[PDB]
Amino acid sequence: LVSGFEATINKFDKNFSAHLLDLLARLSIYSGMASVISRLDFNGFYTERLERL
Amino acid sequence: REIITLQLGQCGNQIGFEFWKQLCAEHGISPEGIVEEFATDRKDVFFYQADDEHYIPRAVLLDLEPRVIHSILNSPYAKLYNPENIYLGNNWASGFSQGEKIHEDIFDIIDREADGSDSLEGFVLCHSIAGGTGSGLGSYLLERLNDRYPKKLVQTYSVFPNQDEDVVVQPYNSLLTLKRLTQNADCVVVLDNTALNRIATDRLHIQNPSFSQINQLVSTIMSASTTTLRYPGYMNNDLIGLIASLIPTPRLHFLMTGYTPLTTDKTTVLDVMRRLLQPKNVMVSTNHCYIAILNIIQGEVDPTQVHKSLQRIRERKLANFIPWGPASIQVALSRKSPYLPSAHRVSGLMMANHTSISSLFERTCRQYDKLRKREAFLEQFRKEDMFKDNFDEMDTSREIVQQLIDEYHAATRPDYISWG
Amino acid sequence: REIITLQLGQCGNQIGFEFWKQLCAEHGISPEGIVEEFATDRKDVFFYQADDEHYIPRAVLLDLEPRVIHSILNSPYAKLYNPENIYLGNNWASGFSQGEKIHEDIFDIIDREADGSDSLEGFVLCHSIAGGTGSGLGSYLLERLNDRYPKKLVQTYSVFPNQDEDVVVQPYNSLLTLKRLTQNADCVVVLDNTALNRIATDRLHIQNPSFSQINQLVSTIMSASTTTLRYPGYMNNDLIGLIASLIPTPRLHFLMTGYTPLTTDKTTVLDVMRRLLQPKNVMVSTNHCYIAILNIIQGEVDPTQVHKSLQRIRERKLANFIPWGPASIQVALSRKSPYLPSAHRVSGLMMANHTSISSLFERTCRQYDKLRKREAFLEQFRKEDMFKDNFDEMDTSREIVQQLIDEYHAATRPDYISWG
Amino acid sequence: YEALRHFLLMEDGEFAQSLSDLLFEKLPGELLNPLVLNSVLSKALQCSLHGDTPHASNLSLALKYLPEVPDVLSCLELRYKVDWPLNIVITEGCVSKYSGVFSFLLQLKLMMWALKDVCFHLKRTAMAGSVQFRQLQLFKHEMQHFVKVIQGYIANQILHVTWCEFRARLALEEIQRAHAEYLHKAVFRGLLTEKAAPVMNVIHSIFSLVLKFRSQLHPNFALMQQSYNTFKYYSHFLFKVVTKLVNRQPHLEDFLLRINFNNY
Repeated sequence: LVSGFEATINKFDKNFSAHLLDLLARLSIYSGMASVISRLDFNGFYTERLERL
Repeated sequence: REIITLQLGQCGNQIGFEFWKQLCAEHGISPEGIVEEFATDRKDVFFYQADDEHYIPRAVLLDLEPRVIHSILNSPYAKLYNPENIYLGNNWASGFSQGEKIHEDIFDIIDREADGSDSLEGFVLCHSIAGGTGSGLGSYLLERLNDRYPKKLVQTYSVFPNQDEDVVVQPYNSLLTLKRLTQNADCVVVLDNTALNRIATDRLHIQNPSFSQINQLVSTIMSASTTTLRYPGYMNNDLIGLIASLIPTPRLHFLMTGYTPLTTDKTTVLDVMRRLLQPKNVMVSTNHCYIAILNIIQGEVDPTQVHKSLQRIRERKLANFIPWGPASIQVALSRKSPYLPSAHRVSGLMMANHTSISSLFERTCRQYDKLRKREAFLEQFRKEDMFKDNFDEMDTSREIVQQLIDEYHAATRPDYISWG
Repeated sequence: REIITLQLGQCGNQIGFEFWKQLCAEHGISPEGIVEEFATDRKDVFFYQADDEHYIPRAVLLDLEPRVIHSILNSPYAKLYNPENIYLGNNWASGFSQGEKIHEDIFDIIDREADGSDSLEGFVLCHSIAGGTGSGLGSYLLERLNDRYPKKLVQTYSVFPNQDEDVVVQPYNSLLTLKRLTQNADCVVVLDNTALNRIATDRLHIQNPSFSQINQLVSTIMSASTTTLRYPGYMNNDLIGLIASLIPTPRLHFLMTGYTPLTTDKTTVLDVMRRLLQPKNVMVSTNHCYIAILNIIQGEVDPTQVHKSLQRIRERKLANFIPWGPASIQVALSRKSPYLPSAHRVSGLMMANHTSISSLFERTCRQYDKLRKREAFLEQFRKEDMFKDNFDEMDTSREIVQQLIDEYHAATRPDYISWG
Repeated sequence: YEALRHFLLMEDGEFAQSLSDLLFEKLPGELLNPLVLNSVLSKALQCSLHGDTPHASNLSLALKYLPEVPDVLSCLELRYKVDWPLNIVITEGCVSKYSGVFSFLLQLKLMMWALKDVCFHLKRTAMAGSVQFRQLQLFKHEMQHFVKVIQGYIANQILHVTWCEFRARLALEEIQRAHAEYLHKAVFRGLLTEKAAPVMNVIHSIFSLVLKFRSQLHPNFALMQQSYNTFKYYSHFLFKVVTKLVNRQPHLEDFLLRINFNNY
């Protein structure tokens, strides 16, 4: 639960973080208005960390 | 689904008595259980549809040196709940050993009510930490419940033992009970006795009947927390959904209590949100940061109000954040209950996972460390000696609570790929 | 932005009480704080939108030998403001030492209200110079405020200690307090007790209740000065903009008070401008020349009237000029307040930096020099001896006020590339 | 009308003290995405407590050029979209000129922001009583005073006189021409005309010296004293040029009085 678990989990985590960043980024260009992204990540981390324009 | 509520000890039977009386007044039932004509609801969460047209709650009645439980006996709310399972102190070791020798038939009592309901969601324990009567027996029964049924939830409504207090074995008892709470529970709801005492001596000018008024507070909080289960919503009509967001990991499962009116004896969502976020409308009184907050509101709520209120809460930043992730205050809306008094028409409560409770834990640990270093405050209790002649359980509990404090401080960090 | 008002001493709590009552009557609130139906405004400058639908002002209540503060307690305006921070004479040394030993929790009171508001613009101190109760504690708290927070503004509404007066240590107390005022304040608003006494004995025929009527005057002036902040204009919706033009340098920060009706118990801007410029509609009574004047008017003002009035003020030359630069009387227009009595519909007030206050300073310096040369009027106060056995603070304050007088006279010169 | 007076010409308070103040933290390498300037107006209207009205809805704050050049230049227009049955009265060619005069007023706030910067940078030193403290703040005060008297001039013309008119002309073809004259007086009394171009030309020179005075903050005192004296010579010339352009106004009679008052 620490070693093979970590190996299976981290590829899921990489894919989920990828699949989360591109959605919040592709919604952040569209401008509630920008409240949709703003509520989904209240922290503002993975909200758009790979800014576009 | 359905919740079976367990009450034990004099303080635990006191808070269960006031909670059952509160839900009796709340729902459309007499103290006998006679149906009313005004009752989107549910009456099958704490109540069995029982077999004399009284919605008899599934409650386990446990007594240990009964004084106030006798007063519970000759009462009009003894016609509401009595499935006739009453079966017989000032120490954790005494209550633990007494619970140990008779675990069989009280487990049969648990089995009877477990067979009683069709479905089950969790076990809510009316418990008092280092209350003497509740202590020891509560920790032992917690071990019995979590070992015997690994598929259900265990909830423990707990007080923090500071009542401006004589008992000097109380840090040892609270430390052993806290070891059981960290290891044998899925979630723990903790309150401070001193915080509720300060709030009660604030809102009124009462000094002597503090116990009964604190009972009113915890019963109102317990009704408010399960309103979303008792009244059908969209989420947290099961316990595990409300339990899920606040608890990020099996070690941090201790939840702060908030409720934005301290009053029941005009208003909007926006004002009660900003009124909730202060630590002096919290009923539990370096960098200290919440892991996750969840608030549930009940009233005549305009749906745009929660939206712009959460806007204001964001750009003001009046809540303490989580470094390692997003886990924030979540707006939940619930139905206003029938036959509740019409003050604070928009009323909300919050449950939150905060690292500030680590301070209270290490304070009690410091008290234990002081009395343990002095070695004059074990008092040589005979059950404490016979239970453990080497007293290594105190060392194990100290290690577990130290790991707990370290994991708290590690969750405080921006890295929680560093553990404890 | 938001102003947190501090009141201390019996005279300071008196003027704060009348000012809060004046703003309660002015804005649409009850003495409890109940909202009215008639209220371009703002109610967030002195008022917090507080949490029982009363716009409770952020006021620090300080008491030292309370007599009139007890009367403030049993009052209908004690339901307007009481955040419950009241915490406990005839000398500067006694009030200074008493403020010194308890600076911690009163600084926590300051910290509580500083955390209370979202934004902050300045600290307005209700203060009386050599008032005994206000004295010493006010100077010490001025040191605490300016040292602890260097990013905000400090304002001190001050009286000049001449009430046709027995206290002979009063020049020493006023000299030490004036040292603190010159060194530990960003701006000081000074009034003369004898000037307001003359105006009060003029407009009525009162001799005994002079204190309360003077309180009416200073409260009206304090409301009039912050009308442009409380009602949204275009400039001086922050304190520092009004503070900026009158103060050319950190040593000359003492402002004269003017207000063109002495009456509230037809009119144009042109007449009230020429009526304002005389030194006997000034409520503070060689070449003496203003550094900078600023006037604010409130009423039914035709916008051409201020234009040709300022034309007349130029070619008449009825104002005292500044040699080293341009810094002149500036016309500001503000909104007429709701629920103010309809006398003098066009009403203006002025704040001005004048070198004539150097005369009052050197008069009090001459009184101090007389009593200091005689060496019979220290009275051997024990707190004065224990605070400074050598009494070198009196010499340092004398040096600072002498440098102040020299800088005043140097600003009077056409060269202010010659300093003091 | 009384809404655009509050926002597009700024009569709402701690709105001008909030919108420009939040924008000017970026100035440029920032204020390029329309995702922070598109959101800051919605945060300013909450911070004024006269906002969130449905007439402060459809307020679009957008640029027409991307600046790749603080900076006193501005290319930002605050707009409003008029609905259908009032579009026959107010057209959306008038609102563009409201944005046009807005741009100069916003550039004016940029001066009292950079002067606020250098007044705040010196404020943390004081307590302090050095020669270098008092005699440096002496330079600052005259420079801020210049802006506050020319701001008082704008704060007379575009807000007090021209608001008293076009309320004496609303007390259907006439309404369009009434509005078109209300607009026409604002650029004429504002001295943004090509007629008053030489009196406007010196204001930019003063503004460049203010930005350089903010740039410095000590051994370089003499540089700042030199800049202050060059500023004072330029003001001494402006006082005569404004007087010469009265031979060429009623509204200009304020400005020579505003800029110097009893000094030749």
